[PDB]
Amino acid sequence: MIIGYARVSSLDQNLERQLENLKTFGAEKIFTEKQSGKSIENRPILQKALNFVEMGDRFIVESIDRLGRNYNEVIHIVNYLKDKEVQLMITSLPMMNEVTGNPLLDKFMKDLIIRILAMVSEQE
Amino acid sequence: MIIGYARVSSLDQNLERQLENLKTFGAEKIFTEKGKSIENRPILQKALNFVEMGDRFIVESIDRLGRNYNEVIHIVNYLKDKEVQLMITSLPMMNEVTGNPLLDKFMKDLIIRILAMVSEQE
Amino acid sequence: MIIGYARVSSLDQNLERQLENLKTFGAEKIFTEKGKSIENRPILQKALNFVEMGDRFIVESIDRLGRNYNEVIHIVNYLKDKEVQLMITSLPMMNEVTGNPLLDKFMKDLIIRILAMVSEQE
Amino acid sequence: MIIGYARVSSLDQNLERQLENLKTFGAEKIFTEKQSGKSIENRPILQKALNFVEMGDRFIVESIDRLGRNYNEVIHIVNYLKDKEVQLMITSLPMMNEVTGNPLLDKFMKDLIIRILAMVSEQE
Repeated sequence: MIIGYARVSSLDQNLERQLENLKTFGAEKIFTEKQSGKSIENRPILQKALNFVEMGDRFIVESIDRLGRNYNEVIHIVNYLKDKEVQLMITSLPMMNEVTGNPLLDKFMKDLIIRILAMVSEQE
Repeated sequence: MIIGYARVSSLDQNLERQLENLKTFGAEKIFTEKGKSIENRPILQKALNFVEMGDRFIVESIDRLGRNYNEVIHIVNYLKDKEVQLMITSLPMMNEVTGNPLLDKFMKDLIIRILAMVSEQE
Repeated sequence: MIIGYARVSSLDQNLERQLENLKTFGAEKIFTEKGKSIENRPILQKALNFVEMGDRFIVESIDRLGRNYNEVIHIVNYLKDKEVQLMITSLPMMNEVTGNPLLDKFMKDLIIRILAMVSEQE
Repeated sequence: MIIGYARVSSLDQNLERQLENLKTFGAEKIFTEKQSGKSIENRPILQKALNFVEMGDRFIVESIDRLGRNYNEVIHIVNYLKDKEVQLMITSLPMMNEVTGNPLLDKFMKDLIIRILAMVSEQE
């Protein structure tokens, strides 16, 4: 199935938009959490979302920065979903998971994209 | 329209495939030439003067277009200024990898520049 | 010689640090200005006309130089054509990351272009 | 200590140069192997080198392509040495492991560099 994860530091942030995007992109359930993306230890809801998703499911977020603002922890999460065979989609990067007969590059794209964004998120 | 470009420095290369891959994606014309520089490649210059706004310049791979990081970037810049959409047959969909127009441009620049440094050091 | 550049669009920013970080690395002069475009930034233009071959144009970060992917790349191109070594105080050693002159150039282009797309979308 | 690994498909390749570079860069022992970099399963010498190196040691190669021509297997090896706390150096990229007060980027550099090169090696 399709699980989404939404995070905002404050309520003044457009949380409705985020939830609508996740829904629009097929979110069945959305684990919503009001917390900073600096660390995962203080984000039990994320731990629930990651534990709930299972082989075959889809885990969606609007952006990497929503998943976290910690390069190390973010990359750790991206590999967790791979190993668990859960597909990570980013609604702002809808075609990132699309196939183009070059498994090498495609995989290499994600690795680059995700690592760039995971860093950016942390530096900000 | 759609325009292609092919190159083979020597006498022993599968030039037929190169011409057939361009035709596959819809190459209407092909400026075939027989990549260390552009000064000694007029067939390329002709292919660049032909293409105008709205057209699509295509190669099989960036190494065909040239084996010089400096020159290969200068030409991709040329095609852009001229509003000619560059496409690689071996790397289709390079335009929109994610959907975000911001990263699409960035990656396009990135992959091209990877391919260019490879084309040179080889 | 060594030349710096600083910018602050508004009235509430730690402009002192920005001027002190440039001085730290050896900024002899600083063209301070008060980044959505360059047409409305002459102090930058003056900093670019001053720098000549052999000089070193420095900023604190690429976002200072401008918040436009298109324009930020055009200026780094300008500095290169003019043989002016661009350096970022917050990212020193960006020049030689590995030692291989081939990757150094590639990465330089890469990090800059990452920083540029960030400076814009922010 | 400093262990090096040298590989060549054929003897017509300048193996002496490779060995001299490894030595010059401090190679104490050099596991030399005459084999393709397409796979590791058919490279028992590499398996010996990787098993021999231990926490604190250094594992050096002239280039990534020497380590392999398989993006997946290469990345698998780079993480193996990390987890084992063995420092991977590339004599053609001597300053790649150098420190520059930006642990974020530095790590992000390697991830990019290594992933670029690992791909290039495979595609060639």
